[PDB]
Amino acid sequence: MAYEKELDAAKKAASLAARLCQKVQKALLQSDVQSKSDKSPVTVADYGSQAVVSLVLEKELSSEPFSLVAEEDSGDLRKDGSQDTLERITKLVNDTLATEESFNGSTLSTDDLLRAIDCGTSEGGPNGRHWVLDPIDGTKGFLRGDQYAVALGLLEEGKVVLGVLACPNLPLASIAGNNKNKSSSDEIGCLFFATIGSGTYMQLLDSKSSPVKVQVSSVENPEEASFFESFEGAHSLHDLSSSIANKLGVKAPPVRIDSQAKYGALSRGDGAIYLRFPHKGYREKIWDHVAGAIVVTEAGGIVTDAAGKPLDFSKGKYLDLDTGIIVANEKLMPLLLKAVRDSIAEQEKASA
Ligand SMILES: [Mg+2]
Repeated sequence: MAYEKELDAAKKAASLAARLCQKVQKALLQSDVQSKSDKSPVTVADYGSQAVVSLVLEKELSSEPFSLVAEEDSGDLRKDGSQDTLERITKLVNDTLATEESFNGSTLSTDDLLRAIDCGTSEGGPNGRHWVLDPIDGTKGFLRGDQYAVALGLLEEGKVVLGVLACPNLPLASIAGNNKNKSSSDEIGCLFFATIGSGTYMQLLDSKSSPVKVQVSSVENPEEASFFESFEGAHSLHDLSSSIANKLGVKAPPVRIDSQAKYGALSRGDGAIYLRFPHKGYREKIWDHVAGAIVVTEAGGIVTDAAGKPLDFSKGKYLDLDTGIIVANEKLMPLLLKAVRDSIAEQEKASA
């Protein structure tokens, strides 16, 4: 694979972040109440995921200065007697970063933990090499035990060259194909990774099982195409997705995932089409799409905006794009593009 050394570091880092997150989610009292605590689990998982990712990549890739594009800093872990959360993350990170055989006698302190979060303060851009991390995508899914993911990408001169997706709750089999109705399968927890010109692979998380190459759906007719939707999201400019699907005449049931693991499922061929249209004023962040984009691309998928333009990750943290994001295979994308821009020119522009 291209960027083989970076790919190994990123798969190790993302997998360890998934262990830290699973250790929190399984510790959610195992009851629906969760001790009635605050967003403490979500915050310690986010800060903890970002911490272990930063600490692994920095140790594994000692050949280059570390540059990470992340949403959060350490400003919250300093005001108030927040050591209740600061020290619980430090104990949480050290415990997870104990099966490493590289840190060993290290046991990072509370000050070392917040330095790991503040050392990842990059702004992307068209120059240099930057890691792009979402420590937990699908915060609501993480709480309800649903689908969440750790997204880790790499930019090289403003272009995405590597994506890694860790989906601890995603099963290995097709979630869209509920027709299986099999047993518990017990094979749950996927790892998607791809680098430029090298293909997309799927592996069992924390398992020495061989990775398998994955491809997108070979669906030819829009009627049997399947759409990805949100587990809770109702509106979100559905009127576009509806009229687009109406002109396409889609009759297959939708697939409902509530995290960035939507990309991993589409790249293995569970669904055929994904359409995201952000609300007015909301600017899409690069850590929400960079890792999933190349995972889909390197599996044969087409990831463009509304105008058919490729997504450009060189402009910083935000992604200026036409309307939303359009994902499909080579055969469905041309018709899908016409269905979108018509629905954009129709019901949308018909307001005037
Ligand atoms: Mg996010």
